[PDB]
Amino acid sequence: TGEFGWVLLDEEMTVGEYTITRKNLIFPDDKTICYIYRFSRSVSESAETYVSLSKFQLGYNEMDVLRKRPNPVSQTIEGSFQGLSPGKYLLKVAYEGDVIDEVEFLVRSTRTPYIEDTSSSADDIEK
Ligand code: NA
Ligand code: NA
Repeated sequence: TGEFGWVLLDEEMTVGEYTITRKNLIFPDDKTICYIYRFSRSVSESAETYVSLSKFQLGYNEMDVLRKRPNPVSQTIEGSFQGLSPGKYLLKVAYEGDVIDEVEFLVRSTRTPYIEDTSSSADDIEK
């Protein structure tokens, strides 16, 4: 299994700067969300690699896909998302035709914290 890592950037990069995790990802809407993906196997710079991002509405809907060129030494791809609207997102990684990994994250308006155990999309703060 591969690994996702993240760093938040103020508009106003090295592998060690990223925080490696795929759980409880909650990002603000005023920082650029930068990710790295480290493949569990070795990869070729010429192999067809894509990411897609989907936004949750009535279930996830694909926003678009983007061709990525792997770094074959670090075995990574990297990207970033500027200006996503608040919501729930699904990032998928495809290699040579197959989806090989995916991860969810939330984007929230910078106003009132998200309580991990009690928050829901249908409460006064999130809605
Ligand atoms: Na749908
Ligand atoms: Na982008």
